[PDB]
Amino acid sequence: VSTLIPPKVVSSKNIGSAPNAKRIANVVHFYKSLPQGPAPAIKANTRLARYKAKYFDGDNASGKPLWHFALGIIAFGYSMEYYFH
Amino acid sequence: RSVLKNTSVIDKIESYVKQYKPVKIDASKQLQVIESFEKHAMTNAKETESLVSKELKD
Repeated sequence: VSTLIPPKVVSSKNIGSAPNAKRIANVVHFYKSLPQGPAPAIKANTRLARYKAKYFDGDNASGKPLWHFALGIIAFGYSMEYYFH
Repeated sequence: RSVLKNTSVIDKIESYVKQYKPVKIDASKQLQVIESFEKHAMTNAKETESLVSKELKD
């Protein structure tokens, strides 16, 4: 008998629907992320950070410092051999 | 009217039709209520139109 009006009721609609939560989630997820690996600070030196940079990053990751640390125990007690026996 | 030779009523109901020749007028009475409905409609419409124009660029 009259004009019905659901073309323009998106005003208080855009809270209730389910991907609104994902939309408001990832507009918050996307702003403070650094763009392209920026602010990396790829070099730092504290007399042993170079040891981590050469040995303990994701790139090198080989067991050799263990080997070095193995030799460290080989370096340790054998000298104590020369202190004891 | 010239069909009925014994006429006697055709001028009567002729005058009855010409009496009710101002038959009855219509109503475009709505100039207070219909403006209210289009006011609510245009309000919701401009709100939604500007909102989706913002949300597309967002």
